[PDB]
Amino acid sequence: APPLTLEGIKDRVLYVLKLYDKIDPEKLSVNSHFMKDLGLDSLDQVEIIMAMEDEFGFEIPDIDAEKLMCPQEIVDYIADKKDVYE
Amino acid sequence: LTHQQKVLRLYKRALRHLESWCIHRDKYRYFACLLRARFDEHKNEKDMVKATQLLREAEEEFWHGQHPQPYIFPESPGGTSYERYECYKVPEWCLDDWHPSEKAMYPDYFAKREQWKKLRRESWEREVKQLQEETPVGGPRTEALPPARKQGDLPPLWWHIVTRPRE
Amino acid sequence: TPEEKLRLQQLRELRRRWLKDQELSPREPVLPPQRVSTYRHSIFAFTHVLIPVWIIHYYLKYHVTTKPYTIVEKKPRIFPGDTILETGEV
Amino acid sequence: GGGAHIEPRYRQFPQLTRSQVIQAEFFSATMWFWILWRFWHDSDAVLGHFPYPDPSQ
Amino acid sequence: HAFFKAMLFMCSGSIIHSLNDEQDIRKMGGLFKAMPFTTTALIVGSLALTGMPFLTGFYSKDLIIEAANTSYTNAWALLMTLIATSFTAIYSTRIIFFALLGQPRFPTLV
Amino acid sequence: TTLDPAEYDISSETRKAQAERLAIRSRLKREYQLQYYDPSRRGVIEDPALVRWTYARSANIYPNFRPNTKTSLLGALFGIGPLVFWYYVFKTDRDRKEKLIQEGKLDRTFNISY
Amino acid sequence: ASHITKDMLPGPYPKTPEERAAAAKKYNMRVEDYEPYPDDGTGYGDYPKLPDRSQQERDPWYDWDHPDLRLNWGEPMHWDLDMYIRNRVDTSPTPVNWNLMCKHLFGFVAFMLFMFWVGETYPAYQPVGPKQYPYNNLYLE
Amino acid sequence: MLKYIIPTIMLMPLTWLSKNNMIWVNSTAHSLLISFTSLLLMNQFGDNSLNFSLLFFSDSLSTPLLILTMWLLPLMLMASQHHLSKENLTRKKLFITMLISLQLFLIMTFTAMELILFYILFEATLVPTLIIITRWGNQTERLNAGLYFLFYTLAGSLPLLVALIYIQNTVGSLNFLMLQYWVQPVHNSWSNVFMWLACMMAFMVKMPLYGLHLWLPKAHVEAPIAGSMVLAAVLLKLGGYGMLRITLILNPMTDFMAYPFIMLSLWGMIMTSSICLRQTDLKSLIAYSSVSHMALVIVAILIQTPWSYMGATALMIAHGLTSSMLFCLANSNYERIHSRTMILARGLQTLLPLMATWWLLASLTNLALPPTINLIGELFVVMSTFSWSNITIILMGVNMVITALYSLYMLIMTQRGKYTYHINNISPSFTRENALMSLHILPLLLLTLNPKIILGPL
Amino acid sequence: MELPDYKQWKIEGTPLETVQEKLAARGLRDPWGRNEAWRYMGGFANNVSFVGALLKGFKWGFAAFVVAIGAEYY
Repeated sequence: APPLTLEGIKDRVLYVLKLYDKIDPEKLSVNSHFMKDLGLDSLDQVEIIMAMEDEFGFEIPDIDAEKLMCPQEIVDYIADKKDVYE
Repeated sequence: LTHQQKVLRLYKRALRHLESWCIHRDKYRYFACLLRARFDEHKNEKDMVKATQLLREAEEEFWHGQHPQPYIFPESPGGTSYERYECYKVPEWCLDDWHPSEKAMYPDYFAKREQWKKLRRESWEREVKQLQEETPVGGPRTEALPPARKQGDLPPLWWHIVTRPRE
Repeated sequence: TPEEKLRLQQLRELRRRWLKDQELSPREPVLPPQRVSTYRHSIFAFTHVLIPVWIIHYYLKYHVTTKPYTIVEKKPRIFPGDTILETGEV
Repeated sequence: GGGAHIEPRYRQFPQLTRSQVIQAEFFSATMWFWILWRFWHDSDAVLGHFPYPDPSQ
Repeated sequence: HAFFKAMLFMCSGSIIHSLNDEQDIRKMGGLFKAMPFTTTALIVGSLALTGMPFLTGFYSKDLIIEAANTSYTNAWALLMTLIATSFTAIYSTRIIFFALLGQPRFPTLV
Repeated sequence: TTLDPAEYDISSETRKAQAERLAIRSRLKREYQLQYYDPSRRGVIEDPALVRWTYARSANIYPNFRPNTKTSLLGALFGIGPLVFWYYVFKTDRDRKEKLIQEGKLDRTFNISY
Repeated sequence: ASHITKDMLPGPYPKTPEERAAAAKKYNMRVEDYEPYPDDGTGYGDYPKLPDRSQQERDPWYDWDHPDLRLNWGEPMHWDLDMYIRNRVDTSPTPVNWNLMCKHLFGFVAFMLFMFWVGETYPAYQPVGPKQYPYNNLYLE
Repeated sequence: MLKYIIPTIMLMPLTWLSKNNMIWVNSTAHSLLISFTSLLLMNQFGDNSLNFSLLFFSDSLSTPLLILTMWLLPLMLMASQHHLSKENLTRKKLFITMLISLQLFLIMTFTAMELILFYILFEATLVPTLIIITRWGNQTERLNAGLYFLFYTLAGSLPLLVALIYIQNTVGSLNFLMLQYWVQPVHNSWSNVFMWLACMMAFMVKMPLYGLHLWLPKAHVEAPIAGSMVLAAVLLKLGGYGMLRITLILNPMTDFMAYPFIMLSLWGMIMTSSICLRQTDLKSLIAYSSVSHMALVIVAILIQTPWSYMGATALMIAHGLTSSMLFCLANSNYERIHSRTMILARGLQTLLPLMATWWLLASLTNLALPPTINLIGELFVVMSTFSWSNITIILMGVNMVITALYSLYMLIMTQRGKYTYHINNISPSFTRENALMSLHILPLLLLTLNPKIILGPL
Repeated sequence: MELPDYKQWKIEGTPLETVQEKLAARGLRDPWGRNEAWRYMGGFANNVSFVGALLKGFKWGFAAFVVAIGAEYY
């Protein structure tokens, strides 16, 4: 019964950037590409969505790792999975 | 499955099976870097058996004590109410035979139906022409060129392009 | 990954483009078409229960005198003694 | 959707409708009044006991 | 007994729709997160399921375990029935201690 | 308990040139998707993995068959096997049951059925 | 209607590399652990050269399976090995056999020795002498 | 039959006499009109007995069984028209005439007044069935199956003639079943084994034992246009009932050697239904259901003493209506997907919603849900062979267990989805597809109100 | 709409978050602690109690229990 729009997904992804103490509110909004300050190998590829593992966290399969480098490419196909915006 | 992402698929579940074992919220969170501390022991070294003993002894203490009926994220391969939306199930393109006075309803949806089929009915002069060229003989996975060099139409058209929405 | 940068930006121009077409209510496109066309609690309630009790009684009083066994009622389970008799007890 | 009479939240504790709590507190009173006949008056075992019937000779 | 769980399924049926799905004893929180009425209905039937201090089936439960008082039983039967009554108590506070006690932990958009 | 089921093992570098077994199934899938997408099909694809699954199970067992073994002559322990045993039971009843029925009585007065 | 490589033949040593695959791509170049040698137990008419049996087994459980249809719903092209027991049979559990389930009922098997006794409430034990004497003593007086 | 044969032969110079495509509507019109006349003089009374006219009828007095034989020619013409309408009218006139020519001999059979009139009409079939098997099938293994249908039925039935002619000149004459008042008993000898055995074995070849059932999943698997003689071949199997006419009398006292027919057909019952749960051909799935709970009557006839004839008669026309419709459920849903492989027809129950009820109310008659004609039949057989020996509740109970898991396995294979393929399968189960699927359950649950019509003498 | 604007939580109470103080001899240190402390703080320290929760405070525990008793009583 509750609908959703696309202005909420832009904030929550952006908020958990600020919720992490490793990342300042001085990085770019949609595309810092993770490598800008992403480190190192492990724990900068799966830990970066380990906060959304609790929040959104619909089991997030093995393909979701290397697509998630582009931080806008995360925002792309969450709308495809959960039957979202128009 | 490369050795680079061999630990990573084990790293996602090492914390995931842990949170089904806690009772508080901070009990998991106080153990966060504590679980990371054993994982941060071998940081940067070789790729041989020198470092495979991180993994060759990770069978014990991970499979030993592995998730006594863990959390399952109910919309998943397993878990309850995962594939449940099936009484509707969206039978797309069941609209062939009607014997109308049943095609009276939705006059605009049936108007828009015949419009989209031109991409479906006419793309084989273009998409199948390069499909014998872009695929050399029998190569691996059959995605096309991702714009198809002028207009990707689609190749997956339209069964993956207009597929079933969930509700 | 450099490959799917060109991919999946046109997929939203195909999937959500169809899903743009999919949400469809212009001018309420159910026609239906043709045709036309609390307090009571009076005719809804009286039609339901009151009529069969007239029916089902009629196959009951006209039935005990026909079948050589009616309903097979038990005894009165009395302690003392009065009722329709006369017998008394201490 | 159609009516947003109970709004979604971001963990700010959406409250009650200020009438549900009246029916809520009414049915804790009806059961702890109903402890009346649990004590007053009903004991553990109203039977009477035997005073160790040893002298049977 | 027929008045117990058709209440109690339906009592918790308001909860599963309230988070829209989890039906897990994990990831719940405490009792009063704008849940005044049904938590009051939970603490009646789960107190009935403790073993009836003065509640509904006290005239069914107590009169049978004290009908097995004087009996020619297995003598391992009373060592199996009356021990099971103690296990019925930790049924009660378990759903209290995970769904009706703790700090609110579950994914957001309440 | 049925079974182990061997969910992790070793590699690297036991026969590293084993790859492009996916090239078989990618060839099939490129054959299938090009077959499956078309504007006018109106009907199933043959897919003879089913055809070789029925016809090698329905027929082609008796033209295969030779009685060269004794594990196909094992069937006398399975075909005529239990059928011997059911005869042994049923003639011990209806004979021990019979003598008690004639010599002496066992049933009561109200046994009209039967 | 396909007649060439319709099914198997009396194998399984009729130049096995020619079978998989002329068609029926069970093996790639007859070294794939599914070359049509597996006539396990000759003399049975069941499973000839047969792009078929004793191949790895126990259960296409239809999990994530993201290539495409892959598993059991969505129908990949040529992967049928043995079926009709595999649309209802799954994978490995946690521990292993340690058959404690028969040991679970063994607790009452020891308490079948408690079925020999009685459960009289009044009095207790008094199991060492003949003072117990279950039934009555003398007559009227 | 005064004249039931005489109107139903007059159906035959009506078909070729007609015009063009009117030949379907002209035949089905008049063929329904016999169903009043079939009921009309029959079902009379009733206490010892109705000898009917002459040497041509004993009216099928205590075993009705014949009204069901007359539904079918106006049931199969509406079924056969699905894939027949590509041939010539000169052969379309043929396939209606031999089908009537099969109903002609069945009408003088089941009544037959004799035992030697029975045999020559018991064998007067198998010529018009074989024409429907060999011509008008699908791809091959028709022709060997055309020969397996012979040479079991015909190898067994020739030692009837050696024994029936032997009786005709031994004790009076067999010509009447009512000159069978004088019957000498048949004791234990070494020639009287074979007199019993040759007279019995030709009936076993049609209603099968566990052995010699090898022709039954041959003719039914490879089968005409839409079950068109397969509906007939299920009646013809239960039209080998005549063991009820013979063995009640005419060697009455040989139960001494019933035991190799009991144990073979009582253990075979628990196995030949168990051997079908791994079938992959859908029409061969039903073809073994027809083996199992038909062979329950073979342990219900040889065990005498009714409360079994209460049930053994009700089981002959229990799946006379059930197993007919299951073939009609599979003669449909093959016109749309051109395979009988049960794997392939998935993705269903969304596409054709109206026929979901036709699956279930078929398969709810094998579960058999006691107020039907089915568990009034089995529960007289169960309460009969209990009184033979108590141990027979075990095998017959596990018979009830496995067929519960067996019938649902055909239902539940259609409750799946996503269909993966199939630009075809559009046709939303047209008016004919539900009409010939009806008139099966509409008499099947109707007769459960007063099923005193379905009973022996008894 | 945008209710979780940052610099809002900023750990001040939530005694669960003194466990990050406990690892000062260990050290991780900074990232991150504001996830589990989303709704740990706020007015969410209500956190219903011991047997008084199933008593519901023993609120009407003897309310009309003594108020009814009693008159007449002669």
